[PDB]
Amino acid sequence: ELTERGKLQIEPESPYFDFKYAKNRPISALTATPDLYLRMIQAENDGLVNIK
Amino acid sequence: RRDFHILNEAEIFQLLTRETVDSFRKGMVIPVYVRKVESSYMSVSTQSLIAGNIQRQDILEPNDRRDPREVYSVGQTVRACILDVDYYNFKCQLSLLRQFTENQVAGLNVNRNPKFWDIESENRDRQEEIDKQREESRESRVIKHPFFHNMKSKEAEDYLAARPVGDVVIRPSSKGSNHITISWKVAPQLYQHIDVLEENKDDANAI
Amino acid sequence: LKHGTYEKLDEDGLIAPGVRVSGDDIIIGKTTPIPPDTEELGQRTKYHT
Amino acid sequence: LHSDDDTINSETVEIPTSDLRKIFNVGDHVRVIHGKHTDDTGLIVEVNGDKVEFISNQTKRTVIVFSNYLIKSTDSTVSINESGRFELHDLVQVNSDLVGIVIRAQKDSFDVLCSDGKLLSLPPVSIYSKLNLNPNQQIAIDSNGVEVKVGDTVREFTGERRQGTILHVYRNFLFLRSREIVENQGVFVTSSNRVKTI
Amino acid sequence: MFFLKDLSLILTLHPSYFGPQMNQYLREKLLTDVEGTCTGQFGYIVTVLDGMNIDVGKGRIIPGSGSAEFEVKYRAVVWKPFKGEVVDAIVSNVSPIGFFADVGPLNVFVSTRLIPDNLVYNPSNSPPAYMSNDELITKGSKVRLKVVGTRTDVNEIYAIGSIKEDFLGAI
Amino acid sequence: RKAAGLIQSIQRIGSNLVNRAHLITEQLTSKTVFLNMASFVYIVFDPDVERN
Amino acid sequence: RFQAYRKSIKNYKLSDVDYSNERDWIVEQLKLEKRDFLQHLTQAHSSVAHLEEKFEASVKKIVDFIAIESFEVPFIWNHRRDYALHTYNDDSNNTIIVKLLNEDDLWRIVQLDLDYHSIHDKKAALSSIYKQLDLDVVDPTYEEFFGSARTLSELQDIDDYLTFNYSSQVKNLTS
Amino acid sequence: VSTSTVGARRRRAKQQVDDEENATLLRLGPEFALKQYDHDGNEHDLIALSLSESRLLIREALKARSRARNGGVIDDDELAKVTSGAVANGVVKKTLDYLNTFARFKDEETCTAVDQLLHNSSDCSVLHPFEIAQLSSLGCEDVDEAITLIPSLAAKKEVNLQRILDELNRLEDP
Amino acid sequence: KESIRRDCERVLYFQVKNSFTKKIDQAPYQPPTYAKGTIPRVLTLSFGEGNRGDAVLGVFMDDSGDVKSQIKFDEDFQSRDFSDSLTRYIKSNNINPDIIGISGFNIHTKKLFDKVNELVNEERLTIEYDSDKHLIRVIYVNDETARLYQHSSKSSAEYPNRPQLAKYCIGLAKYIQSPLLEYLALDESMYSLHI
RNA sequence: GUCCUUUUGUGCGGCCUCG
Repeated sequence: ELTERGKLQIEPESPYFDFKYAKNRPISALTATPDLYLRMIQAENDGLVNIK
Repeated sequence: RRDFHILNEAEIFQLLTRETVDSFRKGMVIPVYVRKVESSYMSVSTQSLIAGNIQRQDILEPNDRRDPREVYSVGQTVRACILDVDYYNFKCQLSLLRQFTENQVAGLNVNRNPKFWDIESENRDRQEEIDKQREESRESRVIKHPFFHNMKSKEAEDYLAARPVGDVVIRPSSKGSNHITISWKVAPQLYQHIDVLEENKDDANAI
Repeated sequence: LKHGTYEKLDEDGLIAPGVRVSGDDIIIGKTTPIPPDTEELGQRTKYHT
Repeated sequence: LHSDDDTINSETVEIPTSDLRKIFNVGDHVRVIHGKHTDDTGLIVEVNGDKVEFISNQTKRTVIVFSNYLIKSTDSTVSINESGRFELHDLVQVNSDLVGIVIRAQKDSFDVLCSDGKLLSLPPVSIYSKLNLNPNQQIAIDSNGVEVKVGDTVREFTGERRQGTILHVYRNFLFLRSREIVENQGVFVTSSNRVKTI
Repeated sequence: MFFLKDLSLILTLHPSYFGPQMNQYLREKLLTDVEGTCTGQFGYIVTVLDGMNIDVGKGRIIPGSGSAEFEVKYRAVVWKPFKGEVVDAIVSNVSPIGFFADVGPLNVFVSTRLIPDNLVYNPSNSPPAYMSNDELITKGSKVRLKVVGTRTDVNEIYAIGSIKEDFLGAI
Repeated sequence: RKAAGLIQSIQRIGSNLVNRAHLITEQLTSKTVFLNMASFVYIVFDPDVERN
Repeated sequence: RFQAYRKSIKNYKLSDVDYSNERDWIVEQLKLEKRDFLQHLTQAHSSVAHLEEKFEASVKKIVDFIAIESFEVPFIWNHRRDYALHTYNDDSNNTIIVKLLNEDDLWRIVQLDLDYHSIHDKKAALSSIYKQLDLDVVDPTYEEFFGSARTLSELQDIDDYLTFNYSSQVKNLTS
Repeated sequence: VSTSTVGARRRRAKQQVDDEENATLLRLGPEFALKQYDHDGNEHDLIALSLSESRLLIREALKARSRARNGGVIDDDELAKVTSGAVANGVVKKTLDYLNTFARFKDEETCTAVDQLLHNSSDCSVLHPFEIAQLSSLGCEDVDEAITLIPSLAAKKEVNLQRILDELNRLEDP
Repeated sequence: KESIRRDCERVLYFQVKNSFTKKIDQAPYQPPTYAKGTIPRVLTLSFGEGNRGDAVLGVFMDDSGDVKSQIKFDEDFQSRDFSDSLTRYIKSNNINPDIIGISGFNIHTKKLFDKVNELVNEERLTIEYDSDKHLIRVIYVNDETARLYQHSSKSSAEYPNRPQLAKYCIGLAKYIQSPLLEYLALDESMYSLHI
């Protein structure tokens, strides 16, 4: 889910646009693409998104 | 150890241009510096010095009939869409048509699967972003005239109530800065508002 | 160099009699030597001396 | 002199410099006089007699320097001129496929803002090269189709709708300088498609 | 520590804004230029009291430039740390060199050399923490620290705390 | 750090290592360190020099 | 490099029971991480029985080398490769070599060796706390979820359980 | 940017030891001295504020501004979003979170009683306002703890510190 | 969340390790009719940025690692004079390259590469072991380590009287002669590369 | 493929010009 900062600053240019509105992504498949989940965490640390 | 690695076409292109074959391919849109303008072809230079080329069928719009020289000039920079890349000779072909330069926005293969992407929230957010791009600025109008008063319709009627029949007041109109409503007292507690359309206006506040 | 023109000079650096001259135009061409900079990094014919 | 007696504290004594040792209290801004860590400033943390330890301001790490090399300077005011190979706000090529703009400069390190927004701290030697792009290459085109050169002020319409003056151009990215964004001294990166010219 | 102070600002207005809404536009400009700023002399300005009824006076026309200069006086709530003061904090990040806490908008850094030795940093812990036998301090944990030094920047303030003394550490 | 100590020890003894066993007989290295490093450092053998 | 890795370890020399527990823990961790490789091994080499037992024995031998003999990964990979692979003769007398482990797996075994000592310290501290509690009768839940505990999260959960249910003894020893 | 009402301070030759900022020595500098001047030049005392008083004031001012901007028609997030400036929004959000997680007195009447107790008391008539703010903010429980945290209170031994702390704990909502 | 973070960090760590292993696992270029691992004799050329003013600088390194006969060409590289000078340089008895390496800063390097390759092919400049004869190879050289080498103070101390482009050519030749040692010489700077 | 450009002395002395 997106915070207000994420609601604004998540532009197509940004690397975080890949997972801006992601859902129903199983945990078992996360290890296949570590960069995706690391980018999600780094976006969370910026205060843009929240991983639920 | 393995044998000495010898660069291929993609590695040579990346070495000499610092643009990968992923970030520079078919369909992308880039700004190019025009260098030559001719009757049938146009020669441009990109940011990384890759020599481009555009043909007569890709310079002008189908409904256009003017000569290419009249339309563009040397030294001008324009947007163009890539139609082919020659990774060995460092040459590319481009098109300046509207159908290629502007419509192709979604250049990334984002997996918008309905079960894996929140389509409705994205649509609502995009609709709200368009509804915020529709925002505009507006301000009141000031007119200098002895019988002009910055009053509402009811305010003008109340102002004309204290005055006898035949006196005239002028107020701004609700239809826009190009319209003026003139209110005059027809009878006691009876007033007529007449809208006047302005033409050849020097300014919004001007008459 | 200066902002004026140099095309009116001859090979010997001097203008010839009978030529029209306007303000600032160069009529005597003279140069003085200068110890060259690090341009010996490679400037085939375009290193200033 | 300072002492518990008030009458002694109102006296001035002239003392030779050969019998004086500086007193460094914990939590004081001090600037290094001489050594490998010359012109480094920070706050004193530990005073182990002759050896003094302090958290630096530039490197932001603890540095151990002898007390003879310290002067109590409440402000750094360090000038980075005549150092490295990079002026402030230079567009530096970090590596083969990475580029950025120098945000802050230091004696033996630099702060670089990437095109995607990530900040890096690197030594000067690790930087691949400096991009000396030609003026014709340093031109971009806004969303309307109007040309925007360096020094042209533009203001966005998407996103946070910020505004700035163009500082550098790289591909489609515009490096803008702004007054109100104090977070990175006004330097924020946006694509040219996001801005409209004023 | 929070305080009430009487502050003043100089506001310059371009002649294109010389309209009836001049006072309100000056008020909003003052609010945007004062709310949230950080000045080393004063600390942090958080809010301005009576923000919609501030007197702006009469502006003076600058000779040779046309623009008017306004002197706006206002009362605002200001927060500024002091050397040798003990305040509460919340840990925001854990690192081998020390932990970073947040005291409102101010971020305070405490190095390991100002941390007691029994609070050994455990990077294997989830989340990583500086833990002892009876104490465990991690991200989001309440901590009471004493401000030792303050570093002033152009528009920023950097503070350094310590927890090596009594009645400090985990709370 | 061990590499620099080894280089200094070799330069003390004469900057030439005749045999692998001299890393133990000359006390240059300890037992386990030599056991690890013995087969990864080599001494070029010239048959014309060593007729025996 | 081993000294640099083990510089943070308070005490590296484990007892025999703790060492066997360490070997079992590393075997289980590798089994968890290399599930797809083990599935490929089982499917494509169905004719050979008990290959996973050979994998367990090989992993235990590598842990033995790294911990007791202190061999680094290149030395094991070059001069101890026979313990990292299994050979057999098929029905057609075909010599077949199966590579159970690679160099990256040796590095992962080094990493797990380094990782387990934090778990061991946490478990020792938890057991010491339980000893200072000095229950009259052993708590079946504590021993039940302490014997099977294999991550520090479960140890933290047991610590929370102990400090809650026996808070009075903790207060007496000492909110 | 903003300039204080105190000016002058020109060059001299003497140097004083009461110039460095120090909470323990109660040396708050010229701009935070015990004696201040308002816009009219009249005498004014330094106004310290505890977290309860500060929270009440910021909430009152923010809700007044929000009501005024909305044509005179409670949530911290919306109230923070009322203000302008992204950095300002972040700063006010951080202050709101800090005040909320350490609010000793969330009630106006409790804060009023605390202020009256800490002001009208005979012992507190000599107490510095910074000491009052520190006592009402830190929520100390012991005289020794208060002396260790606040070194200034050590020299003022004519204050009934223990009973005042117990009254503060009583007024504090558990 | 912490567990998945740790697992993904492990996977990314191993991916980066494998990528770096692919980067540094390169033997020196093997000259023909010689056993693998033999150090070749290298000649490297580069004009720099490719501008009008920029001249071509050459450096010849023998199989013993000693730089020999750095030269500067004082003519336009698109002319016949440059071709004659390069033909005289290569065919000199004191210089016997096994490979010719070329690298540069932009697309102008392609013209130099094509010019040198065409000259070598047309003049039939063969490897001089001083039987079967083989033409000298012309390749593009990856200059990941040369650009950091040319600014390093160690290189400046090693060659005080030489310009930066000469150090770039020496870095390219050293990279051809031993990629591993050239990566090692970067020290702390090798973590900033594109791995 | 080629096109591409930037700035000025000082200090005295003398003779003049308009009041």
